[PDB]
Amino acid sequence: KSKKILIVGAGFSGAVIGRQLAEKGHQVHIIDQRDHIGGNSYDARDSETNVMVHVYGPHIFHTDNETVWNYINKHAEMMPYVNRVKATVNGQVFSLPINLHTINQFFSKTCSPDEARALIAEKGDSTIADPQTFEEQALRFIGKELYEAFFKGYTIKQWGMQPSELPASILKRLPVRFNYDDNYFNHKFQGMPKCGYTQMIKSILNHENIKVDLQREFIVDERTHYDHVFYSGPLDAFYGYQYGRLGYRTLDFKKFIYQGDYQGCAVMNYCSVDVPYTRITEHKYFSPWEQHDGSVCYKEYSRACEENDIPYYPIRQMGEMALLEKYLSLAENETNITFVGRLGTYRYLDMDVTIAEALKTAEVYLNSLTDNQPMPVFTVSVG
Amino acid sequence: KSKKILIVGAGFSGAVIGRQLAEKGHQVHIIDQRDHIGGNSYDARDSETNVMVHVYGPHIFHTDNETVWNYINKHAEMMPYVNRVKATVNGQVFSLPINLHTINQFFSKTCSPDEARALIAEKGDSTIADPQTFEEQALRFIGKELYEAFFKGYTIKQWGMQPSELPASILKRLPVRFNYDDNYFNHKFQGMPKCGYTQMIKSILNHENIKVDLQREFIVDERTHYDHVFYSGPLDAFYGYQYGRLGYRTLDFKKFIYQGDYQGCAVMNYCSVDVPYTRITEHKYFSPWEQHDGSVCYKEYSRACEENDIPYYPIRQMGEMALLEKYLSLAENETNITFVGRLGTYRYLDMDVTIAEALKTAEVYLNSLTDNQPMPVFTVSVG
Ligand SMILES: Cc1cc2nc3c(=O)[nH]c(=O)nc-3n(C[C@H](O)[C@H](O)[C@H](O)COP(=O)(O)OP(=O)(O)OC[C@H]3O[C@@H](n4cnc5c(N)ncnc54)[C@H](O)[C@@H]3O)c2cc1C
Ligand SMILES: Cc1cc2nc3c(=O)[nH]c(=O)nc-3n(C[C@H](O)[C@H](O)[C@H](O)COP(=O)(O)OP(=O)(O)OC[C@H]3O[C@@H](n4cnc5c(N)ncnc54)[C@H](O)[C@@H]3O)c2cc1C
Ligand SMILES: O=c1ccn([C@@H]2O[C@H](COP(=O)(O)OP(=O)(O)O[C@H]3O[C@H](CO)[C@@H](O)[C@H](O)[C@H]3O)[C@@H](O)[C@H]2O)c(=O)[nH]1
Ligand SMILES: O=c1ccn([C@@H]2O[C@H](COP(=O)(O)O)[C@@H](O)[C@H]2O)c(=O)[nH]1
Repeated sequence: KSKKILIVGAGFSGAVIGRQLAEKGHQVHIIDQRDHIGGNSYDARDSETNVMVHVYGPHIFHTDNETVWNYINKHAEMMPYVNRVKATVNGQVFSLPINLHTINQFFSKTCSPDEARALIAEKGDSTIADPQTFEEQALRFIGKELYEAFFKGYTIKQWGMQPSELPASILKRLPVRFNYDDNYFNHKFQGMPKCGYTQMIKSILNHENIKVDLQREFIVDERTHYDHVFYSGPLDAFYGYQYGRLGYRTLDFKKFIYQGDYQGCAVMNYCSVDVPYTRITEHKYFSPWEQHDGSVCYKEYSRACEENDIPYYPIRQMGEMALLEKYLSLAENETNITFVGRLGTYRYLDMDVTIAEALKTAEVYLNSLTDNQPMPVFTVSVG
Repeated sequence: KSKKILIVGAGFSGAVIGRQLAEKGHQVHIIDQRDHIGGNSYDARDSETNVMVHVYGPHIFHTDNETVWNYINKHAEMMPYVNRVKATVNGQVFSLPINLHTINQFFSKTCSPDEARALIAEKGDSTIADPQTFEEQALRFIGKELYEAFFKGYTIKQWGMQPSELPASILKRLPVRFNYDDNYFNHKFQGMPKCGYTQMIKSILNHENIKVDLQREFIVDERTHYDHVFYSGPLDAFYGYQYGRLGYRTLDFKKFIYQGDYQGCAVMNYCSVDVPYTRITEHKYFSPWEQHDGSVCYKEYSRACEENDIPYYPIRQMGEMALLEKYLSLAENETNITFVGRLGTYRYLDMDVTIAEALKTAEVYLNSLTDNQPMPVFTVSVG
């Protein structure tokens, strides 16, 4: 028996769930308030340069979950690509994340791995036993100079607060790699969709039982035309923000076009507070199998997220976490609806994780129909 | 009709020719003077640490030839591997090949790509119309400072000649990059066999029609027994070294074991002429997908190849080329033999070129059989 399903959101959560159920004969109506599919994964070609631009910022696919990998490889050709971030600070260019080259270069040393462990352990401020603040967990770990060169200015720009004002919980691990691997990611699978995420998600969306409507807001009154609703909009918004708006950072992108090769890599972080942007991305560097004479770039600014802005990074400190609980209690008393996604559950989720969660959510729903059981409102842990 | 074929050597040359013909029902006899297959591509595991060691030097597969790439993929699982060489000189660690990071670290700048073109154009001497020596190539494009830091000392050790005495082509090959790409090789296909080259070659050898006798020197009187001989041993040796030995450089690999990560990367170049070894290689890093606690490393020394040393790099100057001619003129007066490979033809050949050439030579013999025409001594250019 074919169910009627409303899915709010045409990003990965909406699409993957939609496709899983379309394949099992359900009638899937997917809507999105924006004027294009893809959610925050959307890319598109700038007309003047033909560069495939990541519209909502750099989106690097990476995963250790082969099921997910095989799954996207059904909808795109993945090109190999490894993210290699550079950072400009103190009149030098370094590689990130902090590795043996960063350390040698920064200190003008010629350390082996072990020698560099020793060198970092001397630099570490153990003149403080129970580090409380982010400022003091870094200072314990990597010492004043590195903390001040690579962390303090960046954190302030990205989070809008002094690392003294932030908790030690943020930095669980000593942020140094004691080898020369400068790949940003450790995952088994990494790459970039040859024709981009918009095409990949378009492919996922291509089934007879899926209808997409764009420029289309969710309205609660619609709920009753459907057997089930998957909502990948913001949890707070669903409830009229009745208890207040969940905290995010937002990003502004200042686009410019450079005629040539503007910086020579995909992402150049700027660690200094006195540089008002957080980083510059040169988008053509994400498609290295293509060549373009004209380059699209983005200066990236981080701000507090306000009512008219797109939300990016969830803040998830004590106030925001207490606020989320109140919305959770509302959600748990709900009936033909499941909340999913970065926005529906107030978490930061990579693409690969989002896809894994969407496949599972579909699976649970499908099993709910056959076993005659209630569909849960959340398919992952949310507390 | 099933021809009886003798092949001298079980490296790539021998293996691939053997396998192409076995598959055409020929009875192929492959001898090698060593007690194992693989030629200088041979890798094996160290007892103590279990690190897979590249016995005759680290061997990285790289090709723009899709056919060859497909070919070896029939016989091994190729893991992607990108070679990122570091270099120690002047109390610092740098990345090679020369790129934007190298230029910015060496001269203490934060240039954009265009600013780096300008900086290096002012350092080079565009008054040199046509660089003929290694030194001239370097002075023309990279300038005195980069030349002397990274190339002069290293080149003096590798070749045992002043760079004014060496051909420009040696340097001509290497990327001077004005972006942050530090991939040592341009080639589209680049990787390492998951199970190593010995297994890969084993598999090429593993046909019903192929018998392999190890610890077995070639003897001239065997020729009579076969319809054709493929010889991948040294050409001068085939002729009793009757005119002198072809000029080579040899390498001494000095092994040591470290409990930990010794340098943190596969290859560390030592560019100073006052450091005696040319490089240190840490072999576990060639298998990034494996984990090992102990590490096998090699300090690597270059010196003139003598009588009992293994030949690695052919010198190929006017003298060695005169000498080669003498051996060429004897080889041309042979009837049922084709000399192949780096040793058989006195050329430096990368694995992929070796294999393409083997593929071709096997093709040329099969073509010649059908058209009852004589099989030549060389299927490739050498005079
Ligand atoms: C700055 C940034 C960088 C990132 N970089 C990476 C990366 O490099 N690699 C990686 O793997 N992941 C990255 N991510 C995460 C990635 O963006 C997410 O995993 C992905 O967006 C999740 O897709 P989703 O569909 O669940 O949510 P979304 O993409 O956010 O889609 C939600 C959709 O629902 C729509 N919607 C919301 N409310 C309504 C409504 N009420 N009515 C109708 N439609 C509505 C929105 O228009 C939106 O399209 C990054 C995230 C951010 C913020
Ligand atoms: C230091 C070094 C590093 C290299 N690194 C790379 C690299 O990174 N990537 C790459 O693509 N290529 C590399 N190469 C080249 C690579 O080693 C060759 O492509 C490959 O070895 C060619 O194989 P072959 O079968 O033609 O010759 P070989 O591998 O030399 O095989 C010849 C075989 O013939 C046997 N033999 C010789 N004479 C006799 C005889 N009289 N009787 C019986 N047996 C005999 C030998 O025992 C040997 O096993 C490197 C080469 C060197 C020297
Ligand atoms: O730091 C360097 C590196 C290279 N060169 C010069 O450039 C030439 C060519 O260099 P390269 O591309 O490294 O070829 P080789 O050094 O001859 O080959 C070795 O080094 C390569 C880089 O890791 C490996 O792929 C090969 O297997 C190994 O034989 C050298 O002979 C040198 O004269 C330098 O002067 N300094
Ligand atoms: O090189 C670095 C690494 C991390 N961080 C800060 O640490 C936070 C989380 O650390 P991690 O555990 O995600 O690396 C990031 O948001 C950022 O504020 C930096 O400023 N510089």
